[PDB]
Amino acid sequence: LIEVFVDGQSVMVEPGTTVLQACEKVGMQIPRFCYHERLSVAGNCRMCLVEIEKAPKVVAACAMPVMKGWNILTNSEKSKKAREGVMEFLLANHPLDCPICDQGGECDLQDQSMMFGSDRSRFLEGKRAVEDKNIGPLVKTIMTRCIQCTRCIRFASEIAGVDDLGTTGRGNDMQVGTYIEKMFMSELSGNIIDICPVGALTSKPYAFTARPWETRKTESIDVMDAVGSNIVVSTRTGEVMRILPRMHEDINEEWISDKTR
Amino acid sequence: PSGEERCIACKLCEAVCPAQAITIEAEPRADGSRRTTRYDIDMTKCIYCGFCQEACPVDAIVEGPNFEFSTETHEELLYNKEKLLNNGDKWEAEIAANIQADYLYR
Amino acid sequence: QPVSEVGSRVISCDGGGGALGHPRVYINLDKETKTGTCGYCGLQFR
Amino acid sequence: LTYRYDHLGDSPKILQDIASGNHPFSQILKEAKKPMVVLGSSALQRSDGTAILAAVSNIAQNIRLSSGASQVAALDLGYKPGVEAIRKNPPKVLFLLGADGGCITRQDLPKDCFIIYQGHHGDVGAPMADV
Amino acid sequence: DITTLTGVPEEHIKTRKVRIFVPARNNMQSGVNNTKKWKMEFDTRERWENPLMGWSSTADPLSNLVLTFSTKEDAVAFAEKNGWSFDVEERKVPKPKSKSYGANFSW
Amino acid sequence: GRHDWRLKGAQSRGDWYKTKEILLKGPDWILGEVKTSGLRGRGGAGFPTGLKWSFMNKPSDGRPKYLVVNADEGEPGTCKDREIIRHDPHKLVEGCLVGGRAMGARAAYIYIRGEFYNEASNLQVAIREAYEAGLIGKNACGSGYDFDVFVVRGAGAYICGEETALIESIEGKQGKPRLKPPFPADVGVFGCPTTVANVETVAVSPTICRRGGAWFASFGRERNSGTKLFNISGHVNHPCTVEEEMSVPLKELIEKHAGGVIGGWDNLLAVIPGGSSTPLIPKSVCETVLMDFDALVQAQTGLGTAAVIVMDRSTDIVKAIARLIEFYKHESCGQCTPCREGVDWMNKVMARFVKGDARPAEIDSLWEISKQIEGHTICALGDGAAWPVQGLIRHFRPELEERMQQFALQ
Amino acid sequence: NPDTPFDFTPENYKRIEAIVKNYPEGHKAAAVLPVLDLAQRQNGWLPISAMNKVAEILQVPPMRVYEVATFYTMYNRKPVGKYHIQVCTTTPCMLRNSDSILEAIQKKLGIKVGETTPDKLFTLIEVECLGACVNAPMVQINDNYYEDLTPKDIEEIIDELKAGKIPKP
Amino acid sequence: NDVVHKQLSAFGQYVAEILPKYVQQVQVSCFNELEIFIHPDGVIPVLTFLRDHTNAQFKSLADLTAVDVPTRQNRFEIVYNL
Ligand SMILES: Cc1cc2nc3c(=O)[nH]c(=O)nc-3n(C[C@H](O)[C@H](O)[C@H](O)COP(=O)(O)O)c2cc1C
Ligand code: SF4
Ligand code: SF4
Ligand code: SF4
Ligand code: SF4
Ligand code: SF4
Ligand code: FES
Ligand code: FES
Repeated sequence: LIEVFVDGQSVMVEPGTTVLQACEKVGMQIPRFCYHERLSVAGNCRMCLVEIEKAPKVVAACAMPVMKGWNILTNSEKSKKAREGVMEFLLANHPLDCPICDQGGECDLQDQSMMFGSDRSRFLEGKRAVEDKNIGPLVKTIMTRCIQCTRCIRFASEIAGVDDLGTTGRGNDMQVGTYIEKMFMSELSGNIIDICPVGALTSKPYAFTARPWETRKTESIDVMDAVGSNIVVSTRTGEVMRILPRMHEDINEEWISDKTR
Repeated sequence: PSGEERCIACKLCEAVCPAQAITIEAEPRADGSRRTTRYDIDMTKCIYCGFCQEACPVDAIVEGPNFEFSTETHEELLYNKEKLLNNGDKWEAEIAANIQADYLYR
Repeated sequence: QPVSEVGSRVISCDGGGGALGHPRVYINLDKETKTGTCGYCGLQFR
Repeated sequence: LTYRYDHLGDSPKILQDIASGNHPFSQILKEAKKPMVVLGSSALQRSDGTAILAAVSNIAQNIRLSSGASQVAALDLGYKPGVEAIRKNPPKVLFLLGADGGCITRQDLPKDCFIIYQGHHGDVGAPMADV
Repeated sequence: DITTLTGVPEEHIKTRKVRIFVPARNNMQSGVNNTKKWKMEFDTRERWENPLMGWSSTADPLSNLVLTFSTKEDAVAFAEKNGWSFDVEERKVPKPKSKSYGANFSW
Repeated sequence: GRHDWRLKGAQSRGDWYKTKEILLKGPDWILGEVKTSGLRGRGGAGFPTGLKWSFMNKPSDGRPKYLVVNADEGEPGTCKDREIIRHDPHKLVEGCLVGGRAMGARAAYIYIRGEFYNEASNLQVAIREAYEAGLIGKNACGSGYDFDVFVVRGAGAYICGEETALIESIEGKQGKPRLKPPFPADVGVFGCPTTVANVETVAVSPTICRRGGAWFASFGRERNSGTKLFNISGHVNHPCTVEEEMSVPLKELIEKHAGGVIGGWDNLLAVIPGGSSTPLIPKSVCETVLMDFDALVQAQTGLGTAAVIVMDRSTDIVKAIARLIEFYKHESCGQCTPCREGVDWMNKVMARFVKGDARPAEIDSLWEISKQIEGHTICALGDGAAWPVQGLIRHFRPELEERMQQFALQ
Repeated sequence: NPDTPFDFTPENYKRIEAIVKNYPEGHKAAAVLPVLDLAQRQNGWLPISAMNKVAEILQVPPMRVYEVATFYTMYNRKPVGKYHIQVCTTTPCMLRNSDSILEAIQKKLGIKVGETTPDKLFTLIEVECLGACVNAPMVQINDNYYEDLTPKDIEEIIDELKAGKIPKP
Repeated sequence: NDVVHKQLSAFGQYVAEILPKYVQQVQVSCFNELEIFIHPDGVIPVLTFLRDHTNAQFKSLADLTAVDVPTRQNRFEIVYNL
């Protein structure tokens, strides 16, 4: 198993395995979106760019496997300029919806905007915005807040197994919404409400009802099934608000059913 | 001016008040627009710091110019949503005047 | 209120005025089958 | 099911046949490493549940020779039969939740309409239960 | 044992339990920071509703209390010093997983 | 090679001749004949081609090995392959056989733009004749080695011009190029190893296998070995395709092959080698630079695959660059974010520039924002959109600024 | 195009098998792109039912098919005219004054850009680099490059389009 | 300022050598605040000298803070400004 240097210290990392996984092994955490373990790697959303100890240009952290005593300066300034570089692009069109978007309490995009993104705006034109695509009793698609981490399709084709939804179009105007009005019902349709990076897809039944910093987050297990998956029930004081899966290797692993949700 | 209410239950007025006087419980409009069901506040705990005045993105709640409303009974202090709206009705030209005279400094 | 309509496409609704209304948002009009209700303002468009 | 998989036939047929290695499928079951046979709870009823269990168990025996809620808890503490088949009509039934099995029949009720109902919904079991 | 020293009423060193654990990641988040470091949440008790205004009026002295830690043994020993009933739970770090962009292109 | 696209015309090029001899059942020497030839990528890559092809030499591993010519007409200013395919399919075919042998490759798919319908057809005819003569398939024109050509059509996607994107286009997946490090050299179509080459490289390879590869090495600068086709366009007397020595100065090839510049004006002005490559100011453009790509690297510029955009001052440069960026914005799939949104961004600004409505300070940020894309997008199209603008800011600033104030009077 | 109706001619099944042969046996999905062209070659247009039909043929989910249908430009969800004009718009033709061309045709039909003629026989579309860059202003109408254009010349060729014959001149 | 960081550093070394029966470490917070540690038994003797001249004429407690921390073998953590 190859030796590899996280910024300074040596680490006897497992053979191959992505640079991302290396720094994950040292515990330092690279900024991320499209990547997700228990899903699949993809090259879009290059927010994970990191600088090689010597090679002039940065490479996606979840792409290249580590090898041969590499050193990698996560905190290197060029890396930081890269990340600001990307973040300004992501924020170049995501609509000013923070107060109303139901994802507002903990959307990963916010925190990534805080930790890394340059604070001044310097876009000065017109955001694109797009019509909604109705999808079922559950999920409240809004799009526009969409950032094309394809993620959800990689969820559908690779776990729900349904491939009804998918990407469409090229350049801007490309949309992760499924073409054709047809409703997408599936038994793992609920978990995407968890998986969706932003507020582009959030649960209608729970919508508007509460805000994340509020609710207490009890840990327990499901009863709708004897499968016994671990969960984080969330209550806004004396009353249950919303359920979320709690990851556990033997059972649910970060997922949950849907009838239970 | 349309006559529609401004508040949209981003609920961070609850989230920034140090006395936490505010309590909010939003539920969806039949139209599907976000709205409060029981916005409420209690002057018994409010410290008139004006953080709410700063916090609102849609500039809904406003710390009004009126300064006198001393009252007989404690239960009256604990304003309901409807009460706040009525205060917003009573003073609106006045408040809009202050904000008109002030916002540039914000 | 009457539904405002513009022959163009995308439009921006600030809720009336600059810095006294809701955050500027652009309401798309991809579907003529429905009105473009504003997120905060509540004003329909087409 | 979402993925490609072989489809078989009928219970005693394909089951006992592969159990007796009549099925070609029994062969691939033979060469297979750590074979997994999964039998659903639904099968356990179906008029003669025990027969189905016996057939599947035989397949388990064959593989080895060749080599190379409210349910599992009670059986962790032996509350079998578990089935209501003991009856023999027994007066004063005590529902923990008759919302499920109260849909079945109230045959003991003319003998004894009384039914304590310890549920948490007015569904099914409550209306047909005293106390 | 320091039960006499703390002014805490006997009821709440007795008829309730601490519940040590390392908190789970909010799953909506992709972040990992808040996950680490033991904390010492207590069990929930009753919380009804105010007859007026509908507020969640509450009786229990110490529901909101919570405490970070660096090590589990330190936590258990901590509650032991307090003479506390406890429910220690395992740290549940995810198993490392293989990943490959090219395995997507086997055939 | 312009005359008679049928095998009768290949006879003017001498057909196959000793090609059966070239098939000594081992690349190797011809591979060395390529490596020694000093040929580099005609796709604008410039990579050592023999080295590039040597990567597949590894003992099979049992998965069938393929080849895919990158035939496309997407880049602006570039009409090199048109008259070629319209008038010399056969040498291309012979190159497919020789180089396919060089991989030992089982087959040779060739993607085309779907716009090239009629000559994709005529190509299909000449290839049919290649089957008719026994030139291909079993045995294949002697030497006994099997090989199997095919020619896929396209459908209006310039992104397919990128190689991995084209491979991904083949399986029915959208033209969305794979993330590195897997390679067609590693995993190409389906799952099998493959490779890609410009039409120039593959068509000219058998000629390297006949006439000396060192003879190829003789021309141009040694690091700019051989010759290349040179389209000439823009404000030029006789726009045309002209293969030529690499080392040739531009004013030379224009004022000779192209019928010359329309005046001494454009000599003072920018003229773009290719498209994605940046325009260069000097009255001493060619007077400095040599068309061989390294000399343009001295000029901080790529060859642009030798397409040439002459640009007189009768036309404002800004309108041209803006329309160019529009050409990018319509096309880049957009799967990687910085491209997807940054290109559109640049278009949005360039609009203000042609309007001249923009405040001057913006241009720096633009030049700054370009830096953000300049290395980051997963494939080169974002970079290719990125560079020319940086060159324009590098150069014609006063035009911009003065356009701005003159608008500012209004 | 309300999810109905569509079906292939037998000769088309012949052709699509003849080209489906062109791909390795393990993965028939590769056949997707050419097949659509044939449908495009048939209908002259792409009703959703046709997409569902091809999807059913190759067993591939309809959605991937839609991805392909949308991602590319050559496909046409909207009906085209009997002569789908499409014309260079990239700079080198602009340097060669493509503007006078497009303005000439627009002056003719009175069509503005992508709108069909009411007669529904012509459909103007400005087009990104056709890759025939060497040559002067250019146009193609359904796979037929025309070159060395002069604004009167194109008009003459619309006339000849009404004459029912064209070269590639 | 580098200067103050220097002087405090050297002075920390200075006391570190003068009386090292108990100075566990003399960390300098980078924004110019020296702060030595003490074994709990050692409180009086150190502080005593801390008034006593050498340079340590640090008269007047500013405060006697008592930071708490649930972990650690001993939780309460007393602090003396001077
Ligand atoms: C017609 C054509 C169009 C191309 N278009 C692009 C493109 O849009 N983006 C890109 O990154 N590369 C493009 N390339 C280059 C390819 O990505 C690939 O690297 C090249 O064609 C192979 O170079 P070689 O022939 O020198 O080996 C194009 C190549 C050709 C021949
Ligand atoms: S969720 Fe989408 S909208 Fe709401 S804040 Fe985070 S990013 Fe802005
Ligand atoms: S769907 Fe969820 S994941 Fe796919 S793009 Fe829209 S937001 Fe990102
Ligand atoms: S800010 Fe004003 S408006 Fe937005 S939620 Fe808090 S109170 Fe309602
Ligand atoms: S008044 Fe001052 S304190 Fe009371 S709520 Fe509004 S902001 Fe918070
Ligand atoms: S990099 Fe930008 S341009 Fe090149 S392919 Fe990926 S998205 Fe299209
Ligand atoms: S996860 Fe590395 S590119 Fe988005
Ligand atoms: S330049 Fe416009 S088509 Fe070739």
